[PDB]
Amino acid sequence: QSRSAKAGLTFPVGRVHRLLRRGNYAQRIGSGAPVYLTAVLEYLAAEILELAGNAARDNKKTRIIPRHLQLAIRNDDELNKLLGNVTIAQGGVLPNI
Amino acid sequence: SKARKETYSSYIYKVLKQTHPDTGISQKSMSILNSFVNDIFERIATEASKLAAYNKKSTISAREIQTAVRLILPGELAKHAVSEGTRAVTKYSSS
DNA sequence: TTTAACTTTCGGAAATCAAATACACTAATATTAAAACGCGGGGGACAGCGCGTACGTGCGTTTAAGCGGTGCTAGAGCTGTCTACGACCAATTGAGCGGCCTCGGCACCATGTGACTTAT
DNA sequence: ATAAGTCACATGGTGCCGAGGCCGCTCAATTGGTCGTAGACAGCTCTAGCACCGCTTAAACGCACGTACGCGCTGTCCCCCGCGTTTTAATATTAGTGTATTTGATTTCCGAAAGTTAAAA
Repeated sequence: QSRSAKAGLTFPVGRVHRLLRRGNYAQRIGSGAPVYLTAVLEYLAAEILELAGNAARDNKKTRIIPRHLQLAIRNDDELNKLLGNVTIAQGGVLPNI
Repeated sequence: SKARKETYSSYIYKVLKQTHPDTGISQKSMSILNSFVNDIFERIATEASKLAAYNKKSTISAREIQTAVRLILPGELAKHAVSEGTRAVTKYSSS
C-alpha cells in the first residue's frame, strides 16, 4: 500500500519526501512533515482548480484554460494575496468594472 | 537525449475528475498547475527550515511546517491549510 | 578553560574528453495587417476668480506621561536524562512483458493378424 | 490340410504445427529492523516584566479665531484623436549551418570525516 493511499491523499507523499531531501532545507526531516506538506499542496491545488472549473462554467465550456485560471486567481481576494506577484501565461488582465 | 521530467499533472487531473468529472484541462493550464505546487513547495520549505534554524533545532518537523504555512499563507486560506494538514497527518499516524 | 586548525584520508564530486543530435539564425518571399501621415474636434484643462472654509493659528485650563519608588513573579534560559525517531540498509516484496513450452491434432509410414489360398 | 504365402485390413506411432499456459528476469519503494543521536525533559534560579503605587508638570485638549486657503469658477486655449488615408513593415513562411547542448568514461578534486592539537575567554 502506498503512502498517499494510507494518508487518503491523491498527491505523491513519497515524491514530496524525496524532494525535501533534494531541497537541502534541513539534514533531519520529521516523517510527518512531508505528509503535512503534501496535504497542504493538495488542498491548494484542489481549491484553485475548483475555482477555475467554476470560472469555466461561467464561460460555458468544459475545459480549463489559462484565462479561467487567471480570472479565478485574480478574483479570489485571498489567493490574490497568496499569488499577488504572479502573472499567468496567456492569463490576461481583469476589467475596470 | 531527454530525461523523464517530474510532474504532478496526473494527480491534478485526477482531483479535477473528483471535482468536475466532465471537465478536461488545456496543456498550458496543466503546465500552470504543475508549476503551482512546486512554487508553493519551495516557498513553504525554505521558510520552514529558516524558522527551524531560528529555533537552532536540528529537525524540520510537522510543527515547523505548520508554523511556516500559517505564517506565509493569507489567514483565510491558512486556517483551511492547517486544518487539512493536521487531519491528514493524524489520519496517517493512525495507520 | 572552549573555539578552532592543524592535519590523515578518501570516495564521491567536478573536471575533462567525445559525438549525437538539434536547434538558431541568417535569409528569401509575396502578401497584407497594421503604421503613420494628415486635417478637424470636443473636450477639456487650464486661466482667473469669489468667498466660503478648514486647518492651522493662538490662549486656558486641564490631563496624562513621565518619572520614581515598591514589589514579586512569571517565565529566560537551562536544564541533566531518558528515549524515539528517523536515517540506513535490504529484503521484501512485486508485475509486466518477453520465453519456453506443451497441449492435442493433424498427415504419414509401420507392424500383426484374419482371410484365403495355394501349392503344398 | 495345411505351412507357407499374398493380401487387405485394422490399429500403431512417429513426426511436425500452432497456442494457449504457464513462467523468468528485473527494478519500485515498502517495510523490516537497528543503531545512534536529537528530542523532550529535571530540578532551577533569577530577568526584565510588569505591575503597583505615588508623586510632578509637560503635553494636550479644548477655547477662540484667522489668515490662508479650496474649490468650484470660467473664458479659452489647445490637443487628442477618429478616422481617412497611403504607406509600411509585420507578418510567416523554409534552411542548413554552425555552434550548442550533451552524454558518455573517466579522472582527478577536494572537503567531509577522523584524528591531533592549536588556542581561548
